[PDB]
Amino acid sequence: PKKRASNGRNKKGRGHVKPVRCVNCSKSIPKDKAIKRMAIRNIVEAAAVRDLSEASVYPEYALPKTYNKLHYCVSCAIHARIVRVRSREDRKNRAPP
Amino acid sequence: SQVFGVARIYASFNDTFVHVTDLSGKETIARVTGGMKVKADRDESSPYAAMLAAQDVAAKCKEVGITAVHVKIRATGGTRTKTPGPGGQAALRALARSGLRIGRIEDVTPVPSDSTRKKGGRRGRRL
Amino acid sequence: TPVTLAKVIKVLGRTGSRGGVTQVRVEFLEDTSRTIVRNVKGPVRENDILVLMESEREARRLR
Amino acid sequence: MRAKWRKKRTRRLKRKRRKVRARSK
Amino acid sequence: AVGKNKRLSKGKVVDPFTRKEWFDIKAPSTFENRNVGKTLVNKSTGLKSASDALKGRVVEVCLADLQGSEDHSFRKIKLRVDEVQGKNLLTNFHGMDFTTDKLRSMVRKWQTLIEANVTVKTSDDYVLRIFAIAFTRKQANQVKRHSYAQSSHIRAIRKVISEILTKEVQGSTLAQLTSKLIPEVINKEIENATKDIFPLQNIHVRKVKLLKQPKFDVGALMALHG
RNA sequence: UCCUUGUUAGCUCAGUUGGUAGAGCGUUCGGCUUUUAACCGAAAUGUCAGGGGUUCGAGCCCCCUAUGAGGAGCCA
RNA sequence: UCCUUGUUAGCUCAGUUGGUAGAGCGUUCGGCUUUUAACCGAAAUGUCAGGGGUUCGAGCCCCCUAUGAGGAGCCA
RNA sequence: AAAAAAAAAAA
RNA sequence: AUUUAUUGAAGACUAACUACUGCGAAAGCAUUUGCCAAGGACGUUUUCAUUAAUCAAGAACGAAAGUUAGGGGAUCGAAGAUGAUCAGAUACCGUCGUAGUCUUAACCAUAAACUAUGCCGACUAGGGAUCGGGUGGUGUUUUUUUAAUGACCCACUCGGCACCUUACGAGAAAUCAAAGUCUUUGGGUUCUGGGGGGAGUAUGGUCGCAAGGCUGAAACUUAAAGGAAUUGACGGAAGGG
Repeated sequence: PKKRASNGRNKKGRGHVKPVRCVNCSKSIPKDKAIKRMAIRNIVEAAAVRDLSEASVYPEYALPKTYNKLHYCVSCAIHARIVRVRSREDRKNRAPP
Repeated sequence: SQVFGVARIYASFNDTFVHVTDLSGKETIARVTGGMKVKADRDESSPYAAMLAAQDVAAKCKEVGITAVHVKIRATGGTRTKTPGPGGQAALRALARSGLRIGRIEDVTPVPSDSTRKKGGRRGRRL
Repeated sequence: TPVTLAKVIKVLGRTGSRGGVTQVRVEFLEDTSRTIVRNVKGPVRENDILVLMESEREARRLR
Repeated sequence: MRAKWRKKRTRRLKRKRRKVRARSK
Repeated sequence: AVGKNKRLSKGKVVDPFTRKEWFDIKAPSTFENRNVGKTLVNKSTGLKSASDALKGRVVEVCLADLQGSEDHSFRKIKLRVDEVQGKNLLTNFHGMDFTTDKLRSMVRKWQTLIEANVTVKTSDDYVLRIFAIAFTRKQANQVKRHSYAQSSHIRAIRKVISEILTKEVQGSTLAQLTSKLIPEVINKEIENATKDIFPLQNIHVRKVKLLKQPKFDVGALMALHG
């Protein structure tokens, strides 16, 4: 039976969404059902940033960052220890932590 | 006072190319890889191997006379993962500990404007 | 045949499927203010000392 | 078994029967 | 991996960094600094004439590394080599561009993006692609969380931007234009031109790419380099 | 009938006169598993088709028998 | 017959006159996974194709044969 | 994120 | 070789902005710019005046794959060839790769073509947010302090995509603001179903180049198939110990 009023996704009034590809298994999936996350990270790490700034000319430079938006599918996500599973009531819950 | 090169790191799963050039990029120096530092075919991309590569290119840049480098880190890009492999940061830390001076780190990963098509089929790299 | 010393200052926890391994952060004795994360095989305490045949390496953080 | 495959099988069979009846006619 | 190779060669040492030599590079006069670096070629033999292999080059360096200030810190610049005279070889402008991190940071969601591009010539017969960009900004006193646009404002904004860049360029030659860029006055012009339409933060312009060059004009290159 | 070729562990097959000759599968034994498979360890097995001879010594070298297969059987 | 190329552990390959010679495989054992390993540590391994000659010293340099590969050509 | 097939039926 | 740099060609795609957002009858539709014609909603003290609702038969459009003929043919890639894995593996993984993917001119006419909820209309509980339009406000800001606009705030309203909470009601329940206003059984209307299998099979028709579609049974066989939820057991499912 029906497990989700949204049925998996965020489609109410389109019909078609021109999908994208899950990056971990190259798998086609719509952009409204995809899991989207975003990974913004310092380029190096909080550990070696000290070595960088110590061996760096141009003091106090920036420590720039790398930004990438990540589309995983359901299977790859649940394998990668993300949205894993929830009971019925908290399955209805929609906000992040 | 400073003699600057360009580091050209490419950190991919399965490998890590570390090679350095003059500012123009035509005259190049010290290209070395994790497979050139170890013999597994699995640890090609590993941080220890990348670190060894970095130590070697540092030795070569110091034997030439170069003292510093602007850094251009890169992943496979295009249609593939767009996220760097594990060895990039390790190589960077390795050479910065080795003794060179650093500048202008940038991620130059080739990114498309909705590229052609990705390999594996719509149902995936099933495993 | 050069080695390096380090002082165990901060024990984090165990790692490994069989839990016979530890993750610790240690302070370099010479060239101090350097704090590096490492694995250990056997029993260990805080304030301890380790002998690294290689310094420029850290293990996966598990946390 | 799966309906997709029962249907595919059946289609191949219909095709074959069509052509042998074509032999007769 | 080391000893994995089967055949190095199908059919079956000389240190060249002794054969090489270094080169100081001179930016134009539309810059606070000139001495950008050092560059490698082989000894200019009787057959090779290293000057040409040195001539057909391009290099990327940051506007902060040119002007001293860390405000123009993203802002790469591509400089073309065009002339040599005794180990202090010259350069001319080949292009500007942004950094990945800066562009990505500009790009957030729940704010409409605007992009434009023009493919215009100059007074001195260059041809350029100037890309412009903008982002809707959430006014103060604003509550509704996304601040999107109405797409007629976008068409109009892009019209404004295009005609502005054309008007400036047609009259700005190349270096006049570069010194128009460095102080980032075009951004001020654009926000003043569009404030009566829509707020528009983050109007740092975007890259600019030479498509067609005129003839050499060593005269102009010499007028640049003192 | 002629010409050419083959015969070896239960089955398919390998070999330079110098070992009561060798593989894989099979068979048997022990283990793993609740059990069988798979998997892991191990074993034993041939009158080299038969009959002569050369040699100190024949699976091999030569010669007949049986069997097998390939080819030949044509011009009117 | 002329020229070139090769004869190397069980297979295949590398080698400078300052070495009964180094490689992966095969297998002898030991790690290693619950183990099936992919994997890692130590051994044995090549009358260095055969016989002559030069050298304080020959897989190695000179002569010859045999062997295999390629191309040239061929008055009994 | 090597591998891991089968178990008569009846109640 | 890989990798780096500078260029050119090719063809596809249109990232990030891109979301419980928009349009379109559905399929479906995303770079810019322009041309063509269309459309909804809103506003209206404009006009017509019941012209309307749903509809057999009959028509248009109709993802992908597919078919025909031309162009193109960069990626990826049914088939196929190959390297592994495995007891086997012409399957999963890997490397190649014709067709196809793309486009023009024609066909096909299906789909988990799904909101698995036919359309038109009325009424019935709360709450806030959002898109388009409209109204009011000495509201805030921008200009030329000022104006007018524009963008934001507040209130209201029409029309949309939806949504949160409760159940008075409904329902087998899951769940539902319709799936309510139905044993207190009737607003109008089209289509469809009558245990499961055989069977969307056979035959006959008709449409189609074909593939196939649309229509569409019987014999025979069976007492249970099935739906929603409960408690357990199990998991090469997660979390904790």
